[PDB]
Amino acid sequence: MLDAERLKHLIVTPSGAGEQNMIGMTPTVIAVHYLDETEQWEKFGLEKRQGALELIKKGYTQQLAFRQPSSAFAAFVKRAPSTWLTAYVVKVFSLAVNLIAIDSQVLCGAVKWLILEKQKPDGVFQEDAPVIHQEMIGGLRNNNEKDMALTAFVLISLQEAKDICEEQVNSLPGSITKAGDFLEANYMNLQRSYTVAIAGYALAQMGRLKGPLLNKFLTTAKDKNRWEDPGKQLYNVEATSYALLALLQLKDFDFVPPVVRWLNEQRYYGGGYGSTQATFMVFQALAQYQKDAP
Amino acid sequence: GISCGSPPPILNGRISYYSTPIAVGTVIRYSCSGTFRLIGEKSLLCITKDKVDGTWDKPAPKCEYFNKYSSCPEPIVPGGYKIRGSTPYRHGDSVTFACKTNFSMNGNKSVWCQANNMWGPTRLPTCVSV
Repeated sequence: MLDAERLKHLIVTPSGAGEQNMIGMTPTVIAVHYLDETEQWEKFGLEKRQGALELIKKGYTQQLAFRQPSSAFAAFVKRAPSTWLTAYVVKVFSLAVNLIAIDSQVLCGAVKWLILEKQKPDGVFQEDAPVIHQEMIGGLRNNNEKDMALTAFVLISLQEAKDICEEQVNSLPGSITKAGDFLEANYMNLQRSYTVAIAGYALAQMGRLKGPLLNKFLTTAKDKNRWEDPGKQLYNVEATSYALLALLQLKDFDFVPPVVRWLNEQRYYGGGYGSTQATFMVFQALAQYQKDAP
Repeated sequence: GISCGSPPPILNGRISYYSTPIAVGTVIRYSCSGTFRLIGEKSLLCITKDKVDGTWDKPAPKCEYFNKYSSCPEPIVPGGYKIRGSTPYRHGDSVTFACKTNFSMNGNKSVWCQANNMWGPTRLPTCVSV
């Protein structure tokens, strides 16, 4: 269990463009979440909490200033809206709503945007304006298998937001389907552990990771405990966190602990250049694990 | 603008931190404390049916203390199939349903394994012909 004392530096005043605001918003949001879940608030000063909620809220508001008339986000208003960033924002808010109330029109508009504008007939989500801060997108930064990876990223957001936006966005169940579709077809062909992981969780949430697919996923793990590639410690942490989440979704608790172990054993506590995805995923994953710890 | 009352409290849980007035279209989630399980839909939003006073769209979930020995039977809806939902059903787990072509759904689409090995908090949903 990553110790609250070693995390102080994740409560961060969120400043900047539609990206840096999210960069600074990410760690705070996920940290409060961790402490909430792992109960560690008394250890680390109850009164610091109200403090960070306002901080989060601040992030949230500030972000809204970058929302376009389409209900999608780019770094600034002048810029072409970003498929990834929009997806990322939804992802974060969906988690944030556990802590702060949100405006569901903001979020549901964002989703309806991704669906009707950026999903292909075949079911992939297409990126038209790559995010300036390429480092924040985690493992998607790698070119290879990009359709599949970006499609997984969006899906994971749309599922994470599914339960809020279902009545408002009438195309949403269709989209989830059409994406998961696509992921099934190309899943057997994946090369990167990274992609196997993200897409895995994407399809795990969908009860679609089974038979030879579940097999591909599990056997991709190096040492039955981590999803790695010659890239970076961070990709791998990210990749693994997804994988952990995926395992939780299948409920193969019999295979989980050596994974958690590894994640725990990384001496990594969020924060830094490129850290956004690795931070958000690893504490999301780990907390889910606590909730579900039998 | 149009605005909701307070959300149901949840015993042994938490609610997102908002601040009044609550505007229409506001989500809040509910979670349960470390060793309690959430039973029932977790998100609630403020909506307007009459287009004059806002009201919350579903009941609050409630926390049940986690029973480690709890398990429910495989739940079946005549006329629908289970979409999301992975067996074995231990305490707190959920399942969602869709009706088959030529069936309308009448009821809440998801159920939770209650500590008493029955599915709640509603009745299982009903699918009906056309």
